[PDB]
Amino acid sequence: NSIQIGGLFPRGADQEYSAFRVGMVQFSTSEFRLTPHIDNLEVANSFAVTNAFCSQFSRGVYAIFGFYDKKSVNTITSFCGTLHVSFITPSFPTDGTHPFVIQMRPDLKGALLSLIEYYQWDKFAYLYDSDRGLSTLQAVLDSAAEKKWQVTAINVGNINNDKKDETYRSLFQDLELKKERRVILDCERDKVNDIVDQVITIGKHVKGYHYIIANLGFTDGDLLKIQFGGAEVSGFQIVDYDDSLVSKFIERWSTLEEKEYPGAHTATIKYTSALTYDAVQVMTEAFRNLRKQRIEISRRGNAGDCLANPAVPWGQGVEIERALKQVQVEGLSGNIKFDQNGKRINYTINIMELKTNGPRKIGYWSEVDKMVLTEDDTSGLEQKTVV
Amino acid sequence: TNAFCSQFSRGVYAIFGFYDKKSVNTITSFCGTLHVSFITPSFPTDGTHPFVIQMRPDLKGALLSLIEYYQWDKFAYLYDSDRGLSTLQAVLDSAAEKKWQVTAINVGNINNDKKDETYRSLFQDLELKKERRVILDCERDKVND
Amino acid sequence: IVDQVITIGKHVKGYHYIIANLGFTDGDLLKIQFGGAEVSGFQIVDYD
Ligand SMILES: *[C@H]1O[C@H](CO)[C@@H](O[C@@H]2O[C@H](CO)[C@@H](O[C@@H]3O[C@H](CO)[C@@H](O)[C@H](O[C@@H]4O[C@H](CO)[C@@H](O)[C@H](O)[C@@H]4O)[C@@H]3O)[C@H](O)[C@H]2NC(C)=O)[C@H](O)[C@H]1NC(C)=O
Repeated sequence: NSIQIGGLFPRGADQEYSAFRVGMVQFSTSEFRLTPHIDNLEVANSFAVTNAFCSQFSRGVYAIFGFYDKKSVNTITSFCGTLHVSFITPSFPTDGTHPFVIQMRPDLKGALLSLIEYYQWDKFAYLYDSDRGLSTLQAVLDSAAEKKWQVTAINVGNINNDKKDETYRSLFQDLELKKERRVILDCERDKVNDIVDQVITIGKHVKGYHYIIANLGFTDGDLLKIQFGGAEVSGFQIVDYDDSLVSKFIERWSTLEEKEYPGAHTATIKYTSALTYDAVQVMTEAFRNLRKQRIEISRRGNAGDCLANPAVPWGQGVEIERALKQVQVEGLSGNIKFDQNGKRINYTINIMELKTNGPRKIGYWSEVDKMVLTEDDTSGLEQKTVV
Repeated sequence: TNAFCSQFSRGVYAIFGFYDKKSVNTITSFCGTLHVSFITPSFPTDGTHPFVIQMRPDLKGALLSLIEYYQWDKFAYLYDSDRGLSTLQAVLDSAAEKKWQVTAINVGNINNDKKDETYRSLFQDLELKKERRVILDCERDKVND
Repeated sequence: IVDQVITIGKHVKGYHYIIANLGFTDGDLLKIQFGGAEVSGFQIVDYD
């Protein structure tokens, strides 16, 4: 049983693609074996993806695992609603309800909004780039009106890397305009550090300031450079390094030859890569549950050119979508379950604040129970009471 | 994509058409690659894309100054999903500059079954903050609705 | 010491350091140059 799958990896996602292979051998079987035809492409270019899709499609493919961008996502979701090809991605959740998509990434919109109510914030600023959709911004915008908050929403993405020294001082002249001491960082991990390094140098990281890192990869980036500053830094985790399942992974993964599996030698792993390694598991457990049900999926003939006019949807596509979406496996990203639209459901998200001795978990956000804390601390009001 | 390659294989010299917020990333990509020349009256691109002739003049600056004109400081901004969130993010970045208090509410996703109810649900919630200053920014059809 | 200072936040408006040598611009200064704090030193090689 030789199964052909198409791979869409952006330029230099080395840890993801490395984890992609260590999953191939982890979930390797003697029943069948996934034969991946991989395409290295610039994700941003819609033309590049389109021709790579047409390369994969005419070659005959059962499923595609890839990454998209806010520029490309409406090329992938448009060609996957037509040619019924299943798409697995660790990228941001789709803006709406697109079919034949398996978003390995849990919607973060739900967690962040329930976090702000915990700190009892009322006035803050929002920093974001559109790279992971304007969905998360319209979330804090809509919720702002309901219980009256005050949010300074600033687009941070469109700054070139030739003149950026005076676009950050200018930025934080508008953020002293209302004594802004509470800032949300909903950005790419790179833009997070570019912001932080700049914030370090204008010294807005002492006691009084409070940051929220709105991505599923908190301990992914650098945090030591804001470890002794004093300011409060909050973020989200999803790759629990205390869970024994990932702990075994961490034992092996941190000890691989670094030349073989690039940027994988650490005792830590990015959430995008920890989704890819969990994405392989779901694709494997789906193609076992297709032969277990004895249902056949073998492509009758070639698919032909993808621009086929009129286009023919090969029937077994709607079954592969079904099988994929009904899989329930346990991986790095905790629990993996989907619904009729590919959205991750019944998932754990960790809330992690920064402290002196390191990062620390005060609790978790549930998709059903909202923000629920963890009992491991002593009472703070518990001082010396005088008789 | 099909309609483009259809015209491209026909070897036309310049394409005239439209697009949506979703499709524009396809049009622009195939033009900056195949050197295809495109002309459109739909909303201006989100940057500097080559081989594109936007007949629609940049609307942003005109709107921004009109608020600056009327000496507003606290207004409501209903918005549609259509012509991008360009003329919204503009007034939401300038919010801090000239001291504004912007209430932005999405309206481009109302169902036509309860259209008359949701439109009366919004405004009877806008007498909460009693905001009597509203900018619309919509497809002319959604305006009269 | 400078590197250590930046990390702990003792280089904002409210602090003042005096670099006691003949080569102020000889070292690195850009890592606190925007910090708001005032830093003084001494130059012995006038580039002008
Ligand atoms: C939504 O997501 C929930 C969180 O992942 C998920 O939760 C769990 O439910 C399953 C089964 O109900 C739990 O699995 C078990 O753990 C117990 C205790 O360690 C084991 O004994 C058990 O072994 C079972 O043993 C049976 C013996 O006859 C055997 O027949 C069964 O097949 C099975 O092997 C399971 O290993 C899991 O731990 C739960 N997670 C939690 C809360 O920690 C929900 O299922 C999911 N909701 C739905 C309805 O989709």
